[PDB]
Amino acid sequence: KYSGRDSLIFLVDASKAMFESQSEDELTPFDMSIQCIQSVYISKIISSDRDLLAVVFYGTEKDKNSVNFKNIYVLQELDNPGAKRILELDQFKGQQGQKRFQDMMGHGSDYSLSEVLWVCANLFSDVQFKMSHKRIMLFTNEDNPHGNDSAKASRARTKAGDLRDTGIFLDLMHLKKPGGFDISLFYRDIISIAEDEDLRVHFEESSKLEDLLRKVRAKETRKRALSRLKLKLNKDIVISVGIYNLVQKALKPPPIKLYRETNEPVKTKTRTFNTSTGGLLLPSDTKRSQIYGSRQIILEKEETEELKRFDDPGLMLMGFKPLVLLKKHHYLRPSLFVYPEESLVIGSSTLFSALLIKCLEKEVAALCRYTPRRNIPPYFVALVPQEEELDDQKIQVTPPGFQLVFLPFADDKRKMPFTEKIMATPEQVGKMKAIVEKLRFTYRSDSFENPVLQQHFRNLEALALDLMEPEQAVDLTLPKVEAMNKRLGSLVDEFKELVYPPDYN
Amino acid sequence: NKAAVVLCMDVGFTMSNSIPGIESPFEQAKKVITMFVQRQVFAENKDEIALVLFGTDGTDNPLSGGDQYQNITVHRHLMLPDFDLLEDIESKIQPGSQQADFLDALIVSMDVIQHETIGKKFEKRHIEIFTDLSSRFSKSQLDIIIHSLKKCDISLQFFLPFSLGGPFRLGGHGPSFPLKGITEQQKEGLEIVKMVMISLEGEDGLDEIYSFSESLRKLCVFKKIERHSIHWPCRLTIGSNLSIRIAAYKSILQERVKKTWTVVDAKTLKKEDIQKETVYCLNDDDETEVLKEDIIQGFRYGSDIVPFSKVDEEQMKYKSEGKCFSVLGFCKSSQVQRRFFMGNQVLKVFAARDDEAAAVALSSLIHALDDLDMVAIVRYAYDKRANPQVGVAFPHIKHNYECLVYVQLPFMEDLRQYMFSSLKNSKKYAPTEAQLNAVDALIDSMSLAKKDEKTDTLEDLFPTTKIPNPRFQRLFQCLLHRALHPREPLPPIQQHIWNMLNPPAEVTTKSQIPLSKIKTLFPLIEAK
Amino acid sequence: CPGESLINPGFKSRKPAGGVDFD
DNA sequence: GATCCCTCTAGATAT
DNA sequence: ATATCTAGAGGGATC
Repeated sequence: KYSGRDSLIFLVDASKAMFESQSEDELTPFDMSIQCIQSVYISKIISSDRDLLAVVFYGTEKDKNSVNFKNIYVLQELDNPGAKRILELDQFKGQQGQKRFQDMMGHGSDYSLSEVLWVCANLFSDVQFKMSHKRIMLFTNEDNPHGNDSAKASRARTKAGDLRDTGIFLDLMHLKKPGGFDISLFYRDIISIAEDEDLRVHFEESSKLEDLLRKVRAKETRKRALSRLKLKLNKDIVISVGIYNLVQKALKPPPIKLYRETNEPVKTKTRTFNTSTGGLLLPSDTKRSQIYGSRQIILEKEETEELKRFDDPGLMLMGFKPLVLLKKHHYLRPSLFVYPEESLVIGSSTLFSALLIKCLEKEVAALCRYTPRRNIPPYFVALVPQEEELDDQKIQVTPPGFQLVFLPFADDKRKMPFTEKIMATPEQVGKMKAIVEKLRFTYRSDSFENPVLQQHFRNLEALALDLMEPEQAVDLTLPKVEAMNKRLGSLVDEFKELVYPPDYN
Repeated sequence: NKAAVVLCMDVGFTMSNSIPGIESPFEQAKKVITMFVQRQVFAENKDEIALVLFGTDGTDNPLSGGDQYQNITVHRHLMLPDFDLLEDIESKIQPGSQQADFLDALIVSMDVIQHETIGKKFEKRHIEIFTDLSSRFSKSQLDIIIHSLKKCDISLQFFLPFSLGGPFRLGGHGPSFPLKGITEQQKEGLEIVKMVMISLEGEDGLDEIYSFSESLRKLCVFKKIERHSIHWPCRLTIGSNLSIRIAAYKSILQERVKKTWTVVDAKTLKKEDIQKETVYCLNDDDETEVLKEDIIQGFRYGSDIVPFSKVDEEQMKYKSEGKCFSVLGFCKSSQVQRRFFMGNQVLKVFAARDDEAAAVALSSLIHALDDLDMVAIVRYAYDKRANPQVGVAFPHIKHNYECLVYVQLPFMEDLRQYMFSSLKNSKKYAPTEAQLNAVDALIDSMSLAKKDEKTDTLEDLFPTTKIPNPRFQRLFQCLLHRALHPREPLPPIQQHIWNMLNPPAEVTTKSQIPLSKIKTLFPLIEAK
Repeated sequence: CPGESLINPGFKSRKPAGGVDFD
C-alpha cells in the first residue's frame, strides 16, 4: 500500500561472546552492530523519517518490556527515528561505551529465543499504524543459541514459524565468529529468506553489513501516480494509464517557522479584508483585473479559469511518428512515465502491451495531446516505447512502458543571432580528438551527487547531533584539474599552438 | 530593439469573392492581421505598427497627387498599436469595390515607413503584404522598388490565399485552395512576387511567401520583428591550461504569460481596497498571535526540530567559486539517455562574438566529438549564487552553423527507485497474434510521416513544433472580446485553433477500419 | 526481489556515486 | 477530510 | 539587469 509504513526492529544479542574480540584493530561485534544501527538511523532520518525503528537487547540481566519476560530489554519502541535516540545509542558506541552498556544493563545471562520473538511481536502489534513491512534484523554471533537445550530451541522454531505465518520477516546479520558462523545449524528453519543462498560457514562477518554502513543520503519518495488519466484512441477505445515521475529535481526541505522561545511549530493563516471596515473579503465579492496601458479588463475568477479550458483531462492519440523525427535538442521539461492501470478500465494492460510491442518493432512513437488536469491548456507529447532492461543481476534498470516527452511549441524556441561558420582543419580536429580520447570516462546516471543537498544534510546532522565540526561533503562535480593535467601533458600546448595565435588569451 | 511594421492589406472587391465551403480571403487576412495586432498589443511590445489598405473606394495617401496611386488609403499611421486599432480591424474596415496594383501599395507603404520614422529610432523596418494577386498591375517601377528596399534595409513578407507549394479547413494541416484555381493574372502576380523575393534576399526568399491558413498556425508574422535573446559569456575549460571563450544562448525555454491577474474589489474595480496579510498562530489551542520578530526559522530532523537561523544557514551554505563552464570528461553518446534530461531550458553554446581563434577551437572540439561519437559532461554554474549543475554538451552541426547543446543531467538524488511489474513476462496480459496484427494495422494507418519517393527523406505530416501555443491566442481573443464588448460571455474557441490542433483529415479517415478492429478485438470494460 | 535495498524495502539500493574515473 | 507532492503563479532579490 | 532562487495558494491520490 501507499500509506503503509516500514517497521524495523534491531535484535542485538548481549551475550559475553559478543563483547570479545579476535584483534585489537578489529572492532568487537557489539559496537560494530551499534554502528550498523546508527548508520541505519541516520539514513532513515535523511530518507524515510516516516518509518518506525526499534532496538531490543536480549541476554541482559535487567528486564524491560510490556510482558515482564526476563533478560529482555526494549531500549526503544516502534517510533519515528530522531536525534535523541541516536545520541542515546551513541552512549554505548565504541570503547567505554561497551563498559557503560555492561554497567547499566547486565550481560551474559541465559535467554530464550521464543520469548524474544514474543516481545518483538508484541512490539509490532502494540503500535496502531498501518505498515507494509514488519522486519527484524537479528544481530548475533552464535550459531546455536540453544544448542544444549532442546525444548527452548523447539519452542523458538515454533514461534518463528508463527511469526512467519502472521507476516514478520526475520533477517540474520551474523557478526564475526572465530570458528565460523556455520549458518544452517539452527537458524536455517527460522530466517524468513527462501533459503540460505550460501551454505558455507562464513568465517567473515561482512555479509551485508557493508550495505548498512554505506550511507547514501536521498529522500526516497514513495511511488504514487501523478495523474490517473485516460488514453483515448479516437473517442471509444479508452484505456486507463498512470503517469509517474521517474526523475524529479530533489529540493532542499523548506524551512519551518517556530516560536522564538518554546521552539514549537507555528501555523500560518492568510486573510484578506477591505481596508474600510476590516470585514473579510469572501471569494465572491472580488474580481480579476488587467490594465493594458489605459484600458482595464475585468474578469471573474470563473472566466479566468474557463479561458484556459481546451480539453478534458487525458491523452488524445493524434498519431504515430517515427523516432527519427524527434530531435534530441528539442527538450522542454523533464519527461514522465506512462504505465497501464487495470483498476479503472479492465483490459487496458493487454492493449497497452500490444501498443508497446508494435511501437518497439516499428521504432515509432505515439504523438498525443496531453492535458494533465482540468482547466489546463494542452501540450503535444510523444509516448516513446521503453522496453524493460535488466542488467547482469536481473534487476529492473529500466521499467517497461512509455516515456512521455514534452514537445516544445513554436514560441518555446528562441531565434538566435547569425554566426559565420568557421570550420577547422583536419590537423586541429585530430589533435582535439587525441585530447578527447585522453579524457574518456564511463558515465552512469547515478554518478554525481548534489553538493548543495549533501552539504545541507551534513549541516543538519551536525546541528542535531551536536557534532564538534560538520563533515565536508566531497564535491564530485569539481573537475580533477591535476589529474587531467597529468593525463594530457603536452597535448594542450600543441593544440594551443595549432589553434590560438601567439598573441591571444 | 524597437521595430516599425507596416501591414499592407488588400480590400478590393476581388478579395471578397468566396468559393462555397472555403472562407473568403478577406476574412482570412482579417484573422491573420487580428492575430498579429493582438499579440503585439497584449504583449505590450514597443513596436510601432502602421496599416495601409489598398483597393478601397476612397483615396487618402501622401502620394495621392491626382490620377495616381488611387484607391489606396493609409488607415493607420506609424504609432503604438492600441485597442482602437483592433476595433477598426474587427468591425470598422469593410471590403471595397475598386482595385489597385499591389506595387503601388508597396510604394505607399515605403513612403509611410520612410517619412514617418525620422527622429524616432527603429532597429528594423518590416512590411507585410496580404493580397490575392487577382488584380492587374504594371511592372514599371519594379527596379526602383527593389533598389529602395535594398538601400533602406526593409524586409518583406507576402501572404496569399493559396500555399506556394478533402474539405478545406482554415488553419489546418493539409491541402489548401486548389493549385488549379490560380488564374493567369494570379500566376503573373505570383511570378513577379517570386522574382522580387529572389532579388531581395535570395533563394531563401521563397520561404517568405506564406498562406493565410498556414500563417494562422505559425509564428511567421513575428519572425522578422522578434528580439533575440541575450548571450551568457563564460569560458569552456578543459583542465587548468585550455580555455575557450564561449557565449551561450537559450534555445528552448517555455514561454509563459507575462502579465499577472490583479485582484480588485468587485464594487470599485480598484486594488488598493484589497490587501493580503498573514497571521502567525501557534498550533496549540486558543490560537495566540505571534509577531514576525518573535519567529525564528527552524528545520525538521526526523521526529525532532532544530533551530537553524538564516544567518547560520548563510554562513553554513555551500559556497561556490562562481560562474563556471568546465568539462569533467567525455563519454560515449549512447551512455547519455534522452530520458534523463533535467532542467527547464536548453542552452546552445557558440564561441565568443567575432572571435576567430575561439571559433576555430570550438569547431575543433565539436568535430572531434562528432567524429568519435562522444559527448562532453560539463559542470555549469550560471552565477556566483547559482546552484551548480552537471549536464551534457553534445555537438550540433548544421549546414550554416555549429554549436554545443547543453541540457542538464540529473543528480543521484533526482533519480526515483520504484520498480514496475514486467509486461512481456506476464502470462495474463499477453496479446494474441490477431490482436498484434490489428495493432500493427492501426499503427500503419495512423502514420504521421510520409516516406517520400525518389529520395530518402521523411516528410512530417504533423509538425507540432511549428504550432504556436494555443493558450496565448485564446487568452488574447478573450481579452479583446471583453475589452470591446464588456457585457457578453467569453466567445467559443475559434475553429482554426481546433483545426491546427488536430491531425490531418487523411490520418483520421485512413484509421476508421483499424480502429473498429481494435474496438472489436480488445474488450475494455470500465470497472464499477 | 533482486537488487532491493535493505534500508528501504520496495526500492532499489543506491550505489555510491564515484564521480569521474578516467580509463 | 488530511497530508504530501507537484506544477503553477506570484514575488523578492543578488550578480 | 534579466534570471535564479526562493517563497506561497491548488488539484488529485490515498486513505
